[PDB]
Amino acid sequence: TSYTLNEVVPLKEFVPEWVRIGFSATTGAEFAAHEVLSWYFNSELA
Amino acid sequence: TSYTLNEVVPLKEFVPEWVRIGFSATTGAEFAAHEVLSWYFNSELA
Amino acid sequence: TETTSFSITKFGPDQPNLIFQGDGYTTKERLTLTKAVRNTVGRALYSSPIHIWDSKTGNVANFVTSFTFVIDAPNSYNVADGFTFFIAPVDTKPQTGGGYLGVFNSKDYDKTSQTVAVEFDTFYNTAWDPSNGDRHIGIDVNSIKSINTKSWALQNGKEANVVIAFNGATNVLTVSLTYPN
Amino acid sequence: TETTSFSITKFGPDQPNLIFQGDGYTTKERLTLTKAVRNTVGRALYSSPIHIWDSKTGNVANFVTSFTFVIDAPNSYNVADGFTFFIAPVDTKPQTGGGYLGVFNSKDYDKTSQTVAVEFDTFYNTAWDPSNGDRHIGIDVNSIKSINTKSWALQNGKEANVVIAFNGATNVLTVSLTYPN
Amino acid sequence: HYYAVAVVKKGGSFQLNELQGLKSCHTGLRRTAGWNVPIGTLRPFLNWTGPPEPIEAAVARFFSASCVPGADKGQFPNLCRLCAGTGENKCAFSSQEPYFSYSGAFKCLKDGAGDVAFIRESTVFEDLSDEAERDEYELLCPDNTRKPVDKFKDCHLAR
Amino acid sequence: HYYAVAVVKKGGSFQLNELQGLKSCHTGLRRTAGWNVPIGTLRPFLNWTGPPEPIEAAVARFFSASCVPGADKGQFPNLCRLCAGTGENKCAFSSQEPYFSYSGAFKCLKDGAGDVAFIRESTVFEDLSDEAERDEYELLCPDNTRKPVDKFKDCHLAR
Ligand SMILES: *[C@@H]1O[C@H](CO[C@@H]2O[C@@H](C)[C@@H](O)[C@@H](O)[C@@H]2O)[C@@H](O[C@@H]2O[C@H](CO)[C@@H](O[C@@H]3O[C@H](CO[C@H]4O[C@H](CO)[C@@H](O)[C@H](O)[C@@H]4O[C@@H]4O[C@H](CO)[C@@H](O)[C@H](O)[C@H]4NC(C)=O)[C@@H](O)[C@H](O[C@H]4O[C@H](CO)[C@@H](O)[C@H](O)[C@@H]4O[C@@H]4O[C@H](CO)[C@@H](O[C@@H]5O[C@H](CO)[C@H](O)[C@H](O)[C@H]5O)[C@H](O)[C@H]4NC(C)=O)[C@@H]3O)[C@H](O)[C@H]2NC(C)=O)[C@H](O)[C@H]1NC(C)=O
Ligand SMILES: *[C@@H]1O[C@H](CO[C@@H]2O[C@@H](C)[C@@H](O)[C@@H](O)[C@@H]2O)[C@@H](O[C@@H]2O[C@H](CO)[C@@H](O[C@@H]3O[C@H](CO[C@H]4O[C@H](CO)[C@@H](O)[C@H](O)[C@@H]4O[C@@H]4O[C@H](CO)[C@@H](O)[C@H](O)[C@H]4NC(C)=O)[C@@H](O)[C@H](O[C@H]4O[C@H](CO)[C@@H](O)[C@H](O)[C@@H]4O[C@@H]4O[C@H](CO)[C@@H](O[C@@H]5O[C@H](CO)[C@H](O)[C@H](O)[C@H]5O)[C@H](O)[C@H]4NC(C)=O)[C@@H]3O)[C@H](O)[C@H]2NC(C)=O)[C@H](O)[C@H]1NC(C)=O
Ligand SMILES: [Ca+2]
Ligand SMILES: [Ca+2]
Ligand SMILES: [Mn+2]
Ligand SMILES: [Mn+2]
Repeated sequence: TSYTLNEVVPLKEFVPEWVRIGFSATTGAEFAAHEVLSWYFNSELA
Repeated sequence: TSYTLNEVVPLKEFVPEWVRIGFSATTGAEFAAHEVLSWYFNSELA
Repeated sequence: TETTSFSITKFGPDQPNLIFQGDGYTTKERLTLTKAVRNTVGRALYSSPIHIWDSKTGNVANFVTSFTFVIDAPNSYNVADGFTFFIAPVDTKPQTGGGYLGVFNSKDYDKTSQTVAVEFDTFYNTAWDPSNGDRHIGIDVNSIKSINTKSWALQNGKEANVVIAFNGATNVLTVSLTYPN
Repeated sequence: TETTSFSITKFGPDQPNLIFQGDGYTTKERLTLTKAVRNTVGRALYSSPIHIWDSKTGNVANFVTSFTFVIDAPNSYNVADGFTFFIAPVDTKPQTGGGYLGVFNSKDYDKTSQTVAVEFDTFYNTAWDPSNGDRHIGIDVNSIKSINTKSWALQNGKEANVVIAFNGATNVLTVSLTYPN
Repeated sequence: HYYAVAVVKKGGSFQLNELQGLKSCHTGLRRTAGWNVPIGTLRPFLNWTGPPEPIEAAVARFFSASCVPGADKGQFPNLCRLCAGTGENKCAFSSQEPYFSYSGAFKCLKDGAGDVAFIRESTVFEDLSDEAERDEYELLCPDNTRKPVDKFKDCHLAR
Repeated sequence: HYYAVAVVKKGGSFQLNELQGLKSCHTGLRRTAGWNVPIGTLRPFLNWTGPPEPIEAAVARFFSASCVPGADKGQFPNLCRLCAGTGENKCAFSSQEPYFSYSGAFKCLKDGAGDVAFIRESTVFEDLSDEAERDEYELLCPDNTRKPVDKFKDCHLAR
């Protein structure tokens, strides 16, 4: 099954010109395992 | 005009698994300007 | 055109082309963010900063990302807290733990953060989650209370192939999480 | 498959996705290594380390690089010293200046270096250059005295579009420097 | 005939409700007064999502550490952690586990490993046949009251 | 008639050969005894790759800094650096440049700016008409000998 979202986000207005991209999870007074198996990322600026 | 070279270089044997790649020039008791205008680099490991 | 692209398949035990902060590390061919315990922060963010826009010409970037992550919890009735893909200022570090996914700090919009992220939350929070409990996906941006959140089924333990690509021309990001079927 | 790729067109004044060491910096939309002076070292090497081979499976990598550099000297009869594309251990820093292009330290093979590089030298060195003076291109590997060097015309000041791609299957690198004509 | 009771020590207090977190003493898998009954009035706090998750698994986390003879110390290394069974008799069902069955399970309470021990409302007394110590133990009653051993007729979980 | 000579101060020594690096005093572009001749016997050390590189450009680096009236202080900001011309007369060809022409160029040698001054073997004397100072100057002769002003007949570069 698939779950999807689309939303108009004016990126330029919110996050800097130079940005590092990352994965981050957490655990509070409850938990679960969080693991990443692969990763792709291609970004072109005109 | 073009100038080219081909040589069998067993890379694995010479430089580490993880390597940073770079540009470097110098100047001694004589000189000249060294400048880079662009850069491309795509590396795929099977 | 400026263009950076990387494709990681087996997060080896050494894994140099990334930055691990807080807990997080590689393991059996995999990047681990939190080792199923109480109160720990996990985050890893690739080493080279990428530039999205151009101040010199107000041009935004097109970017796509694809990844198969997994949230396997010991108990299918007590998950926590969340997994999120964030974009933030180069000099970025683990923000408030708990239910903030370690990227934000306030429910309220705090312009300063400069962080737009897509969050897959697995623990309802009265103070800022759609009051109906429902685990969900959402698009965060300088808050924690997203601007859009769509409820979704956990499938605790199954691999999940997701992919998200923003549109520079249309300033629109789309996130799709697909459980192999 | 592991895959990293970057394409830089205008080295902006801030330029984060690189590392500048010694002198070297960006300028008028360009990366500068040495500002035409006496005795200075210049080098810049992209921020993310790439992995070429696999110890886990002795597989080497395929890689291509393309760039238009320029060596414009004040006098077409007194150039120095050289420009070189090197590959070396992550924690790498400016080695001996002068005629070593800041990457090596001995004419003699020093296995420890772990640096294979393609060098475009513009200053003959009796001790280790093909005795006939001739400026040239060469393939360095833990020495300075290449294993192959082919003489070439300077064209002082003209842009130069070069490109080099190694062969993983055939362990063979090829360098071509072409002056637009 | 004999009813079911929740036997505790003395030195601080709590009630059946507060159980979560504590270390328990058991007699053995499915041994009624040391499991079957206990798991019944605990089930509500187990958050046990039913099958195929072993109902043992649920109680395997809820209790910080315990001794449940006959428990897979390979998959649930915690239902056996308190087991006094030095050797291959650790968490054993045989009699080589000093805390196996009624008295043993109760003796698990005696050496301050466990805080609650589910052993028949007869054991403890038969066991500690000395006046003072007999007074040195409490008993959790279904209505969350810590009534004394002598009051087991009331302080009994199930019949 | 008058020959060409290389006029230097006194206080340490060197010869025409060692010129490279020093600061020179000139009279002005193409002024024979302050350029044409000098550039002739210097050419070999100029490494001047011919046209279209200005032969001025070559001597523009070879000399650390100087005063050459009529020199493009915009492209060769160094053939003018020593020029005593305070104001828009810096490196000027007019007489507003105190070191313009013979005496001026020689006076460039007098105020320790230049080390060699190419001014006619007449100037210096006419200039410093005082006994002691007349003895306080040397003259470079083609055969790399530092013969005195009085010996200019021999110590002359070209005729
Ligand atoms: C069996 O199942 C049940 C039921 O499960 C639930 O339902 C299922 C369907 C699932 O959805 C499951 O997720 C549900 O839990 C389990 O019972 C539940 O167990 C959870 C987990 O513990 C409880 O949730 C916790 O609640 C705590 C207390 O909440 C109250 O106090 C808060 C302030 O302290 C306040 O914010 C809350 O709103 C609430 O206050 C009021 O409560 C009343 C009554 O409920 C309401 O009427 C009011 O509306 C409400 N507000 C007001 C204004 O009146 C939370 O503390 C706890 O939060 C922590 O964990 C979650 C993630 O798990 C994070 O989101 C939080 O950020 C936080 O993380 C970190 O937690 C630790 C521990 O507190 C903190 O560290 C310590 O903090 C101390 C504070 O003094 C010290 O400072 C100490 O030094 C320090 O180390 C961190 O600081 C903190 N980090 C941050 C950034 O905050 C969590 O939300 C459920 O409440 C509970 N159900 C009920 C009805 O109680 C049962 O556990 C489960 N397991 C078992 C084995 O049986
Ligand atoms: C006008 O044109 C002419 C002709 O140009 C030449 O031809 C054209 C076609 C072009 O190819 C052009 O490139 C040619 O130059 C120019 O004249 C030439 O000018 C150059 C530039 O100065 C001279 O080359 C220099 O030679 C120096 C001296 O060489 C002798 O000593 C060396 C040891 O000290 C030794 O290694 C040499 O082999 C040589 O020794 C013997 O010499 C005799 C006679 O020549 C031979 O028969 C023997 O075979 C030979 N060996 C033996 C065993 O006998 C070099 O020092 C100098 O090297 C520096 O620069 C080059 C790059 O330009 C680098 O490769 C070197 O690494 C080195 O770089 C750094 O240099 C500085 C300055 O020395 C050092 O710093 C200082 O070092 C001091 C040493 O005590 C102090 O320690 C001080 O504190 C410190 O700061 C650095 O340490 C050093 N770095 C390193 C890593 O070493 C260079 O090679 C030509 O020799 C000269 N032609 C002739 C015939 O003399 C003319 O300049 C030009 N311009 C003008 C304005 O007219
Ligand atoms: Ca949440
Ligand atoms: Ca060289
Ligand atoms: Mn949320
Ligand atoms: Mn060479």
